[PDB]
Amino acid sequence: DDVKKAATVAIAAAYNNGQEINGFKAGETIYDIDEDGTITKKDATAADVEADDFKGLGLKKVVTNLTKTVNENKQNVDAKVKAAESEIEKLTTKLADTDAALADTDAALDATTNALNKLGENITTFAEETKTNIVKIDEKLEAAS
Amino acid sequence: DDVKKAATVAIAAAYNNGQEINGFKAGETIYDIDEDGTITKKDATAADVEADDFKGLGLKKVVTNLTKTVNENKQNVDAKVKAAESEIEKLTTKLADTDAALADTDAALDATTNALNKLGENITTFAEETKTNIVKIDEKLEAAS
Amino acid sequence: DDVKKAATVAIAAAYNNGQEINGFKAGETIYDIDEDGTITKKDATAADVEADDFKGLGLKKVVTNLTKTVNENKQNVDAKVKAAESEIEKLTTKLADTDAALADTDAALDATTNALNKLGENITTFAEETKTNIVKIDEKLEAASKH
Ligand SMILES: [Cl-]
Repeated sequence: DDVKKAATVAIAAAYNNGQEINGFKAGETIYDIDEDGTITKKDATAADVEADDFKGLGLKKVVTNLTKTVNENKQNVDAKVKAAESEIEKLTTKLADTDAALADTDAALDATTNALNKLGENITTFAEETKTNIVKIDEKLEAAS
Repeated sequence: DDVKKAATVAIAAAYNNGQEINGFKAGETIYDIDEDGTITKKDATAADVEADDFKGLGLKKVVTNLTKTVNENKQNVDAKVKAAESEIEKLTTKLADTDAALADTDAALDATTNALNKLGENITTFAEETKTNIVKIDEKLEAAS
Repeated sequence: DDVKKAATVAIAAAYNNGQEINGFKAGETIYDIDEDGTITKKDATAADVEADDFKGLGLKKVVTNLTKTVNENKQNVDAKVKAAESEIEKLTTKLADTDAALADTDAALDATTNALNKLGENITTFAEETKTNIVKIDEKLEAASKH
């Protein structure tokens, strides 16, 4: 009967879909359904398993593992980014301390430059007044002879 | 008949696979198939739902949500990395401005050091010529008794 | 018979589940099962395909592609983070070189300030000893005048 065959194909088809969802291993019974509706009862070899889309894991196991990978990869990158941001924060505070110390260096350099200029002007005046006094003395001596 | 039984198992199995793909909720009819091929018509409890791999969501809904998570996690990290890189770009420009200001400080310090050395050489000569002149006058006075 | 119908529904249901796992395309036979258990043999249109959850790809193909996306996105971000960290490492070494050069500038500025102060102290003494000497000579001349 054609109803006997249809029930047989349906069992085999439901069985195979179940293995796609829940997986299979070497030795486990697998059914191959022909275009002619001919059902072949085989046993999954190491080849069938190794060269399967998910290597006999099944859709449920793969999706569960993928969910684990997605979350693990997010935790891992979130912590790498938090590390880099902390390094950036420490470089910012150090660069701010460097700029502050340079501003102090400039203020000290400017006070040193100004003191040098004042000393130079004070020496120039003193040298001019000394020259004038020595010249006056020489003239009093050059006259007294 | 064994064909009656086979059709019944096939319906129950196809129903069960459909729930794995499309999901189930508390109250919804669930079928438990025995190794003996005995089909039990139960009703999904809150336990069956809460302690299910995807909590009755089904493979389609989970994979759809996972695709949403993957893309959302990529947008989120891409923007955190773009933020960190902008902070790095601003630290680079500021450090380059700091090094430039320090190079100017060094040039100004070298000019101050050089002017200080020249001034020191200039007073040494003046001080030497003053000593010579005072000593000559002292001799002119010591002679004139 | 009710067993004839049950076998027919089961075939159609198993066929549909298979399409959800392995996918479909426009033209491919699709079965629509009624609540009444009435099976309708249709042909997937461009609408059925375009407005499907995974657009007829099937669960296997979507999960395989998603695995590719997850790994590609991890490789891509791992390299962007490795790039940023290398930039951070180079900024650290340059900032350390800047701080070292500033410490040298300060030491040189401190030596210049100290040499300026000593010079100012030496000129003051010389200037004081010169006034004393000119003043003594001026007195030796002023006395030698009052005769
Ligand atoms: Cl099925």
